[PDB]
Amino acid sequence: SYTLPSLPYAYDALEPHFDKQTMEIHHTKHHQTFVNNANAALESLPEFANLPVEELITKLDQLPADKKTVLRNNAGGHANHSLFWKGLKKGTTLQGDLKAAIERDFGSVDNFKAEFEKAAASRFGSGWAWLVLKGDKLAVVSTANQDSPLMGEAISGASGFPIMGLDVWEHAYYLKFQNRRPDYIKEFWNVVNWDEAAARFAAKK
Amino acid sequence: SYTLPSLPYAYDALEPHFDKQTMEIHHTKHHQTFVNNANAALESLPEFANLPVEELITKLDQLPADKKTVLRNNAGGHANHSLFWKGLKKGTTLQGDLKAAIERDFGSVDNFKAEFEKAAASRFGSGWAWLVLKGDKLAVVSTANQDSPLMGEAISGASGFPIMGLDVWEHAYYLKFQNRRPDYIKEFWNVVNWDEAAARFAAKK
Ligand SMILES: [Mn+2]
Ligand SMILES: [Mn+2]
Repeated sequence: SYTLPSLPYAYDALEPHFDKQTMEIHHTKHHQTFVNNANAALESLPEFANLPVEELITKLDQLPADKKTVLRNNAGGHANHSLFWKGLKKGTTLQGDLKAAIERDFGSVDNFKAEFEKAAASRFGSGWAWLVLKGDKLAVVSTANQDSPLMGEAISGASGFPIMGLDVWEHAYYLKFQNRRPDYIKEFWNVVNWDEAAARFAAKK
Repeated sequence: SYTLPSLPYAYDALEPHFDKQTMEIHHTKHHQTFVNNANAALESLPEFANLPVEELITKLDQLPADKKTVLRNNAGGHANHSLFWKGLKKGTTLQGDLKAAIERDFGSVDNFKAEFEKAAASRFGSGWAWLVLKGDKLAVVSTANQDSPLMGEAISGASGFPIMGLDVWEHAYYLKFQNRRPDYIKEFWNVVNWDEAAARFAAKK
C-alpha cells in the first residue's frame, strides 16, 4: 500500500510565495485522496500493489481494462504530487550542469522561463507543466489532469524524464491567486528547488 | 461580437448556498475572459461572427484548423456559463411535465439526483455535468473542460439538448468548499432553477 509522504518542510516554509493554507489542504486532502483511491483499487491486484508508484504508471497497459483509468488518475496523482513536494524550496539557485544544459537547449535561462510559462498558462483546464529530459535534450511539455510524461506519449501525449513540474490545477492556486494563474506561475520561480532539479538531471532515471 | 451577459440577480442572491465572492469572480473574471478570447478569434471570420453562440458550437468542424480549438474552449466557455447563470435561482420547485419525464426515465426524482451527483462527482479534472434531452428521453452525461453536448459526440463525447448543467471546475466551488466537491453538489439542489429547466424542456430546441 502507498502512504502519504510527509513534506520535506513545514506547511508555511514557502511563504510568502505559496500560502500555508493551500499547502496544507493540497497535501492532507488532495494528495491523501489520491493515495486512498489508489490503494482501494490495488487491494485486488497483489501483483501490482508492490510496485513503486513511479514504476506502476509506466505499466498502465498491463492492467485489466476496468482498472486502467482509476489508477492512471490516482496513481498518477500520487506520483505527480510526490515529485511536486520535493521540487519546492526557497533559497536555491540555478547553476552547474543543469544551467548549462538549459542555456544550450533554450538559448538562455530567460527563454526557458518564457517557454515554461507559456506552456503552463496555455494548459486549458486541469493539468501540469513539465521540464523533461528526452534524447539527451531538455524540453517543455504539459499534460492533462494527473497524466505524467512517464506514462508515455500514447497515454499522456508527452514523454521524457521529469526534471521538474508545476501543478496548474486550480486548487493549487485559487485560494490566493483566484483566476490569476499567471501571477501564480511567476511566484513559482521563487520556490523551484533547483538543487533537486539538478539532482534528477544528474541521475537521468 | 458577443456581449458578456449581466446576471439576472444580485451576486449574493444565491446565498447561503453559493458564495457571493465566487459568483462575482466567476462572472466578471472567468466568463469575461471567455468572451474576450472568443471575440478576438472571430475578428477575422465575419461568417461565423454573426451566429448565436449556441449555434456556432454545433459547427466546429466547419472552422479552419487553427481556429477550432481556441473557439471550442472559449465559445464553449461562453455558451456554458451563459446557460449556467440562467439555470440558477432560489425558491423554485420541480413539477409539471419535467417532473413527470424525470420519474419516467429515471424511476423517481431521487434516482435522478443520485445519478446526477454520481456523474458530477466522477468527472475527473475540469468539466460539467448535464441533464440532456436525447430525442425523447432524458439522460445524465458529463463533458470535459468547456465542451458542451451541443458540440456532438465526436467532439465532446456526449450529445443531446442541455436542459440544465453544473459547472464542476474547481473555481466554481473552491473559495467556499475547497476540496469538498460533494458538498457543493448537494448545495446545488437548493439553487437549481426548475422554472428555466422546465422552459427549456418545453422548447426542446
Ligand atoms: Mn494538485
Ligand atoms: Mn466556470
